[PDB]
Amino acid sequence: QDIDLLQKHGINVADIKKLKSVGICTIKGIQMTTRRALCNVKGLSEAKVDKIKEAANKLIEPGFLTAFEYSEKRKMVFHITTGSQEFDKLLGGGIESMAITEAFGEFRTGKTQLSHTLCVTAQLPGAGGYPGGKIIFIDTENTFRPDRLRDIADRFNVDHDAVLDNVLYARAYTSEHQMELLDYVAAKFHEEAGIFKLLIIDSIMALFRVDFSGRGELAERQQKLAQMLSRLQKISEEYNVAVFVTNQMTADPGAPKKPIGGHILAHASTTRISLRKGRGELRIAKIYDSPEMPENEATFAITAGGIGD
Amino acid sequence: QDIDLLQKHGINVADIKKLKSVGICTIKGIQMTTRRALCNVKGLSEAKVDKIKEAANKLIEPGFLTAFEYSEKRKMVFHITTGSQEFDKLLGGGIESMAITEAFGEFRTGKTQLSHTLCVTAQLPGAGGYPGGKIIFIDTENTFRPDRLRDIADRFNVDHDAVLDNVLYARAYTSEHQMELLDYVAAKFHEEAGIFKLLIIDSIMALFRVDFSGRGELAERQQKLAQMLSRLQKISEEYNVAVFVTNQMTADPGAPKKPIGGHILAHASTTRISLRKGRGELRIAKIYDSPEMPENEATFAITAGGIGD
Amino acid sequence: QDIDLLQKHGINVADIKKLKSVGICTIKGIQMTTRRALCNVKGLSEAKVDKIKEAANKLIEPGFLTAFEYSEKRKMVFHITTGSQEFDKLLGGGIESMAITEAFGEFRTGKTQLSHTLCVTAQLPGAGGYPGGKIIFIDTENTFRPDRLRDIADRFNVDHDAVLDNVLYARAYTSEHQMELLDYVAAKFHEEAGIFKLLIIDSIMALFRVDFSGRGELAERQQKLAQMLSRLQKISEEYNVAVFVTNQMTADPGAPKKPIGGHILAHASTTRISLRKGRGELRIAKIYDSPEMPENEATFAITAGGIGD
DNA sequence: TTTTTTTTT
DNA sequence: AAAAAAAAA
Ligand SMILES: Nc1ncnc2c1ncn2[C@@H]1O[C@H](COP(=O)(O)OP(=O)(O)NP(=O)(O)O)[C@@H](O)[C@H]1O
Ligand SMILES: Nc1ncnc2c1ncn2[C@@H]1O[C@H](COP(=O)(O)OP(=O)(O)NP(=O)(O)O)[C@@H](O)[C@H]1O
Ligand SMILES: Nc1ncnc2c1ncn2[C@@H]1O[C@H](COP(=O)(O)OP(=O)(O)NP(=O)(O)O)[C@@H](O)[C@H]1O
Ligand SMILES: [Ca+2]
Ligand SMILES: [Ca+2]
Ligand SMILES: [Ca+2]
Repeated sequence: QDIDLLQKHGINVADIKKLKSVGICTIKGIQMTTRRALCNVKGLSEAKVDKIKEAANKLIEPGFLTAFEYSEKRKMVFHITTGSQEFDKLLGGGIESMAITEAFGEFRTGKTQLSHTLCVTAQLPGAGGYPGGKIIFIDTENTFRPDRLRDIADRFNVDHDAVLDNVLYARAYTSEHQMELLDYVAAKFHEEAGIFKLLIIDSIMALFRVDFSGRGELAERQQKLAQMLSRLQKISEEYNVAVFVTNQMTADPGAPKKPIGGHILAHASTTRISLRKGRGELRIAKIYDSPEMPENEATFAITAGGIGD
Repeated sequence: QDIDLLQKHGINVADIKKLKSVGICTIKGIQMTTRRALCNVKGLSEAKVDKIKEAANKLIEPGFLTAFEYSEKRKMVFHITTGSQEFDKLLGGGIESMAITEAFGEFRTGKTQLSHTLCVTAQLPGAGGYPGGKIIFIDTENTFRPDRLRDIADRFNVDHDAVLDNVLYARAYTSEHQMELLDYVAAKFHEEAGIFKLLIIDSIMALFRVDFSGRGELAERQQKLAQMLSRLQKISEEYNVAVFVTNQMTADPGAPKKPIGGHILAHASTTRISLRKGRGELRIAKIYDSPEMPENEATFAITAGGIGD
Repeated sequence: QDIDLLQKHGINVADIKKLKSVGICTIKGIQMTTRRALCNVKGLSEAKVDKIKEAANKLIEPGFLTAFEYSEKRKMVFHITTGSQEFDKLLGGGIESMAITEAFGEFRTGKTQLSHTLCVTAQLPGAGGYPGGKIIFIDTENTFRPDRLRDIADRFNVDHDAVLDNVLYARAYTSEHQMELLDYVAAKFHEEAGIFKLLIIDSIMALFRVDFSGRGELAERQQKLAQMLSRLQKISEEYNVAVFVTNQMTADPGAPKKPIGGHILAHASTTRISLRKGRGELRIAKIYDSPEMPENEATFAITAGGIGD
């Protein structure tokens, strides 16, 4: 899986450790970089980069899979449950495995309570043979109270010390620190192959809407957000992990609410779960922009223990 | 149809297998390449390429067809239906057969639901004697859930295993991998003559808007998109297949929405179908830039089963 | 903690006093500024700012803390009590230490009486080993009667002259004077390290709702309020101090009351305490938007001596 | 050719 | 039941 199949196929050793300096560590990682962004890396020409692409092209089929073959090749995908069976039948078993899942709400709709539940119920063996693994959590506002994890872990009856161990944690401080933090994500997914299951970014747009002005720096903002969302799509298919992201809302005095991000974020997201408030601690959850499931509604219970019924 | 009529017309055998190395496999394929791009191929001079163009020019008429002759010669064209009779009377029978058809929407307007329907209703014998054939699908975002094909195939009452067999599938990963994937398309159209009917690119501009910067690399981007769209126009007339492409949108703070691509994509496209959202699961479809049909509107129903009424 | 670790790591002396001119005085302060807002400062290029970010990156771990490590690293946080044990069991021990706490009421609900109590009960050694320290108070309406502090200090039996000494005071006059007053806050937190515990802004939105018009200058107002609230989040984690803010209310003729600020203020606030009036001098306090504590209610007594039972 | 922001009473 | 303004690559 890692880059040593090219040594027996016409590539010497003096560039394998030079390609590993930028972040490329997988054979499919060479399939995902352009030939123009392999020259501006630190010390390679145009004459010797052509013989790397023909070296990698013999290892994977450059052909056309039949749709019957892709049906079995779409059995890598797991479905990570939420904590309530009314929210998983809505989503269709849980969260997808090679995709980006969005969720947005007003202000008290339970976004990080949905995030804090997933830090517990992804370490548990669910349906379909999903084994469970460790969890990357990139917090961005402040909200990673870890004693709330010890409050949800008791209703699933798991040990306290062995549920606070599989959650790796790192806080971003600005918009570019959120982008340079994805390099250590791709390394930790790669050096320990097969024991990571999801990646949670607590809010993508909580730092872009503050580090940029209004109409002046709008075009640089969406051209920097698109470079980040495409990198997350490649990470979620390199190592087959789920991605769950949340974002906030804004008003509309031109005509009520709508999520921020624009058309860049709405297109690059696979599923979007709207969230609003009901009576007491019930919450209503709709479905926006799903490839498979239709638009229905469900109900929550944000109790001590995350999401319930 | 293939290149062996030149052997009896002054061309030896030592270049026929040398022209087949680049991709030229048809007599009309020599009519579509320049005399300047036949020298930079791998091993031919200027003195021996002149005697190939005079060898091919005696086989097809270098004259002027009367418009009465071209009327019968425009009876190769079929029309592939959508799934609703309100959307085919708008388009004028369905999708054109020697052309490029575009469709763009906001984010939930049902673009890949329109694409997933065409993977089923092109294997069915429709009106005008259209027999039905296999389907090339080039996905670019992630969205080729094949179990949705088993959900539309039941409302047309066809067998499940014989509808998952005629869909060949390949995913592009970068912008140049999307261009080098068209070589295997032209070979698979050629080696099995007459059993392919359409080609679907899921999004052209979902990879160009991310692999290029703003005003810096704008001119290289549109000069690489124009090389791809012209290649698709030649493929759609070599083997007489339909081309259906989709693309996304952007805002306009200078003055609402407009499709990306610029003037290169709007000129090289034959028909453009705008798509917006109505109440519930109704959608409204307009017509932009059609050579034949006027500007009208229709209505959809994106149910389990693709497009309905 | 201050910026002298870079002198032994490839940074000369000619920019350390030039970075101190804008406000950057801590090693983590370089972790919180962008690379784009380090060029427009007064005299630095793009070629010499790259070697500052690599100089600071070796000092702190650019890695991933385990959640067991972050549990001990969340023991910096203290909890500043209010004055009644019914309001601290509701909040969960008191006010948070790395967060922004909001409180809103109708007009007589006791917002500045809640603020005037905190100027006294933060100089007292409470539970959990909280030592007590000095207090920054940014008043914005007019309401900092200091003889009310001598009325609450007697029920805690502390000396009068040594409770009027630890309260530094400054009044803002317009919206931008409220923003330029935070520069002297960050300097006074830095030059006397470890003897400041909270920062009180008396009202954020008492000056934004008057210096701006209706729908005309709405977008500039929320784009200037978001620049201020993010700066307060960084201050509250640079030096580990609490932030307590209050704001007012408005009606709703479209359909009763709701707090001003919009979705910018509701998202950037960590905890919100609603306040209403009961019979006599009892007041009722609810909880809006808390990461840890559920929605319950309590009771007050605004007597001579601040908040009681 | 590119790119959406923001509730008041 | 009514009210709009914002630009740089
Ligand atoms: N232990 C708990 N038991 C019950 N409800 C709780 C508990 N902790 C928090 N809540 C509720 O959960 C809600 C807060 O959810 P939260 O995860 O903060 O959503 P949020 O949208 O991220 N808030 P914000 O990030 O500011 O927009 C509030 O209604 C709290 O009252
Ligand atoms: N089985 C189904 N029944 C009914 N509606 C469905 C079904 N599956 C998906 N939908 C709806 O179809 C819409 C999604 O259409 P889609 O094909 O994703 O358009 P799209 O523009 O390609 N989305 P995107 O590519 O991100 O822009 C959503 O409104 C879904 O709720
Ligand atoms: N010495 C005192 N003893 C008891 N109650 C007092 C005393 N001084 C003031 N109050 C009460 O405190 C209340 C005013 O508290 P205050 O914190 O000023 O509310 P407020 O919300 O700030 N008013 P405003 O700023 O205009 O919204 C009134 O009900 C007064 O009667
Ligand atoms: Ca939150
Ligand atoms: Ca799609
Ligand atoms: Ca007051």
